Amino acid sequence: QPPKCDISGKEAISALSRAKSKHCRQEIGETYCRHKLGLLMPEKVTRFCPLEGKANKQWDEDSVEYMPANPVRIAFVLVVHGRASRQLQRMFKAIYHKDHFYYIHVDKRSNYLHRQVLQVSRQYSNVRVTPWRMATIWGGASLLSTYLQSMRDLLEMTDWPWDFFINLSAADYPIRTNDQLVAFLSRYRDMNFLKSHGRDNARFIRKQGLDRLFLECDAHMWRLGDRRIPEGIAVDGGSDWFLLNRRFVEYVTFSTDDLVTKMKQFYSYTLLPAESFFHTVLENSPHCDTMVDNNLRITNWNRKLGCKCQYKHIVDWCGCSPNDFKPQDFHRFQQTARPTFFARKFEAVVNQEIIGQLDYYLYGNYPAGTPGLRSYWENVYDEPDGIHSLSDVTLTLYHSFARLGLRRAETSLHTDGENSCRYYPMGHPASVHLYFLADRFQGFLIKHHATNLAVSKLETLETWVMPKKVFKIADFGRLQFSEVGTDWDAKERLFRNFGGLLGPMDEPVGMQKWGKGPNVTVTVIWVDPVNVIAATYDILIESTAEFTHYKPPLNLPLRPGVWTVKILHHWVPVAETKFLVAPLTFSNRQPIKPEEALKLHNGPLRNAYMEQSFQSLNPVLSLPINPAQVEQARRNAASTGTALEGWLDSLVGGMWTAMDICATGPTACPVMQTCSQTAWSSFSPDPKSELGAVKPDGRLR
Amino acid sequence: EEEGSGVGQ
Ligand code: NA
Repeated sequence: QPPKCDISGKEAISALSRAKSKHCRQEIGETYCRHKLGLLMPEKVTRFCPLEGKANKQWDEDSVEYMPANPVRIAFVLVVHGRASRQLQRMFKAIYHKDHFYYIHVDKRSNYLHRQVLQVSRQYSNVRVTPWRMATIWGGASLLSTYLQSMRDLLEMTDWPWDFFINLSAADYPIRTNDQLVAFLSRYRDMNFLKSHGRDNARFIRKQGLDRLFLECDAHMWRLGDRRIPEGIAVDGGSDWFLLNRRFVEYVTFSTDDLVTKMKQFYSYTLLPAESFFHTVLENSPHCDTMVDNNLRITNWNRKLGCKCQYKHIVDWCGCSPNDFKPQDFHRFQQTARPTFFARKFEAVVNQEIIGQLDYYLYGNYPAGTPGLRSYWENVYDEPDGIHSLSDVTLTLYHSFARLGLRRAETSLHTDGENSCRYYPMGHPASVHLYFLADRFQGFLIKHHATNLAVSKLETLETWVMPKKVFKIADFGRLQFSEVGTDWDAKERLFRNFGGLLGPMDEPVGMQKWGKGPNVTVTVIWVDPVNVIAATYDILIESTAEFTHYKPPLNLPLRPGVWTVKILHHWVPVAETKFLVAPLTFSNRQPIKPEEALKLHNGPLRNAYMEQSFQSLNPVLSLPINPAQVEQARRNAASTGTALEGWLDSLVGGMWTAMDICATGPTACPVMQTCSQTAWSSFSPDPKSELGAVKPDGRLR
Repeated sequence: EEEGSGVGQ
């Protein structure tokens, strides 16, 4: 239906055209028209602070050693998302104490992580989970709504007498012991710890978009136009990681004065609200004289890598994110310039070594013979979330990995009688894990059900599959590695699609890693499974470059099979690598039909991958096109059912290896080990991430 | 040098 007022703002028209839901277009128009009439935003606000400006109230590392007589009790608020439940359990182990409190909010989109957090809250009386769950997108207004609601919840928990409020994510980690944290805060229990930009405040406003009106809907932040900064108050901001004492949280929650009321309205339509809301309120409130310009955090900003506007599809704005710590950063945690107790970010799938160094440095080594200290397991599919949360690609390949494990069990037993290790697959995978060892990706772990055919009984197994090496070097050049994948993370310089799983409708990206040396120009060539040359281009490697990548515009679908990517230097071979474009056995999670398989597995719809042709280079690169295998690719493109499964399993076996397979419960295969007794299974002991009973000192670590 | 996460439009 038509809007309540003429909508002419260029920004609002752009958002109305991109929004999908009807509810979202309506809410956009309603917000715009309200602001047009001046009924949405405040224009002047009262300032209650007596000071004419800001206060900002000698760091001696030996002051955190005394024992408090009246130690503070802390309420930790954990805002978490993703799949890294074992890392979160490790950090929870490091910060836990029986006298503190823990209130955990799990992103609405992360049900696997939520089910794991629930098991934690059930074990301990001082651990609770938020019953409400928002989709806290990056920069979304909902993050402030999350904090403010948890503050109200926590203030109403009579049985939890807490003195400080600390917020942490699944990527934070302490850099000092709990004893020192309590000693420090017990000395300054009337202070509030927040860090400001300290530079030009007008530039801070513009780059944060504070003078712009935003609306959060459909998990997106829509920019709707301009707005005025309210008069009569000082606007400030910086980090959205802080420590606030109960006195001030009580004021922000229950105050009805002009300042708190109007600031809650203003910041309901603000981008990155938690980065300036608490600063602004504090500095203009009666508590202005309690502010310390230090958030007690070390944040690993590296704006040469972390500001690629990577959230352009989530928010109508460009921003930055902090980098992940590496082992060479350990010395930074030992600075004595200012007091610091936490740091971010840490990601175990990126680098776990620094996590282990930090945790042993704070609370010591685990006893000798402790297993799994250098390993990491991360669940990437859990049965309760349903096969429709997977894609046709991952569903196809996870199925193939399970069959590759069953064939290993059969061939592992050497006998001339009945083979008691022959299995028949049943149903869909029950879970999948990534598996790392010493910060090296080891492959996938698939748990699946199968019938042992000798005894005719159903068994639960887990298979470990590892990808075969495909990078090969052919004169000391600068090239160190080359790879093909999708979902390239520019900040961390790696593919988030860890397995390199690809289907016919994927758009692969080529990456090259280089070492130091003078600048050079090289040639890249893409070759399909029947020697069709899909693309060629030259790229300049500058003397300062370390990684290069590019995504060639390839017409879809890609011909299934094993592709090759070559790197030449003036026709001199340099290196090559391979990747798999797998045919799919599923369409909308159902077995693919012939008419569907035909259109998907027979190559590009335009008869070629690009407008420009490279048929001239086939004889030059010794890549002739065998007329026979071209036709056998047609025949393959028409197959379904058993024939298609044989084609797929043939390709997967050529690029992956079933390393081992174990049973979770009783088994009839005489040569299969119990998963709990292996070193690689997600069922094996992992004490660094396991949580048990509380010890006499009130600790878990 | 925690100067906020926003860059610009
Ligand atoms: Na509990």
